[PDB]
Amino acid sequence: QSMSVKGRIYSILKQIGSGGSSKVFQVLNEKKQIYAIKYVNLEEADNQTLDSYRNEIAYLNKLQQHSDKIIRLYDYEITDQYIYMVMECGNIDLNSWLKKKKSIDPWERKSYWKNMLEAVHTIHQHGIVHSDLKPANFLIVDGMLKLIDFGIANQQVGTVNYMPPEAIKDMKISPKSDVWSLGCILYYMTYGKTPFQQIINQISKLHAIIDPNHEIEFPDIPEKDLQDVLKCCLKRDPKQRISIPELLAHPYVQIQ
Ligand SMILES: CC(C)CNc1nccn2c(-c3ccc(C(=O)NC4CC4)cc3)cnc12
Ligand code: NA
Ligand code: NA
Ligand code: NA
Ligand code: NA
Ligand code: NA
Repeated sequence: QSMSVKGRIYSILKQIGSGGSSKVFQVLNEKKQIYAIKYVNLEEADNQTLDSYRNEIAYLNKLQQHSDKIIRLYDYEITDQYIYMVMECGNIDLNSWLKKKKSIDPWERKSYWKNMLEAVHTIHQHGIVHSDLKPANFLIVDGMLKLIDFGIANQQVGTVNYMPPEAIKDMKISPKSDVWSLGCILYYMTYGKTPFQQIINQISKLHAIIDPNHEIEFPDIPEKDLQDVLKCCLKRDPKQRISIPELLAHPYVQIQ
C-alpha cells in the first residue's frame, strides 16, 4: 500500500498510532528514507475543529526552525477531506520507554530533562502553553527527546497524574502549568512513579493534588540538586513554582 503526498510516493511499513479520525504510519520514500506520516480524515470535522488543526500545523511548521527539540515536519498536504503530514519518525515514545525500564542512568535523565526544558521553553516563547504534557508527548530519536505536539488541536491519554492544581480549581492558564507537568515527569524518572500514583481513586487523587496539607514525598537520593528541582517544580501555588528560565539556570542542568 503506497500513498502520495505533494507528488511524492511513500510505501507503508506499519501503522504506529490511531485516533478518532487520525492514523499514523511508518513509511519509506523513494530514496528509502524513513518518515512518519499522519493522516487525518476531516469528513466529520466542525469549523472550530478544522481551525484547531490548521493552527497547530502553522505552529509546528514555524517552531521547527527555532529548536531541533521539536519534531520535524517535512511537508504536508491539506484538502477539505484530509490532512497528510510527513514528519520525522522516532525510535519510541518516552512513556513506553519509561514503562519498560529498570531504572535510568542519572546522566541520561539529566540529558532528557534538558531536552524537555528546551522544547517547552521554545513553545512558551511563542506564546504557547501546552497544558497537557505527559511522557507520551515526547519522542526519543537518536538519544534526544523531541516534543511531538503543542496541545492546540482538538480532542495513552485521559490520565490526571500530571495535571497541575490550578487546572483542577479552574474547572486563565500560565506557563507555570507546564512546569508542574514536567516536574511530575521528572519525578517519575527519579522515583519510578508519579507523585500521586498511589491514590487509585480518582477523586481522592484530585483532592490530594489541590490540598496544601497533603505533603508530597521527596525521598533522599544522592543528587540533592534533582531533589531540589522537583520540590521547586511541584509547588502547588503557581506563583511560588519555579519558572522555565529559572530551571534553565539551575545547578541541576548547568553544573558538571
Ligand atoms: C515506530 C514507533 C514504535 C516509535 N515512533 C513513534 N511513536 C509514536 C509517535 N510517533 C511519531 C509521531 C509524530 C508526530 C505526531 C503528531 O501527531 N504531531 C502533531 C503536531 C501534529 C504523531 C506521531 C513519529 N514517530 C513516532
Ligand atoms: Na540525573
Ligand atoms: Na495536539
Ligand atoms: Na499531578
Ligand atoms: Na501523580
Ligand atoms: Na533544571
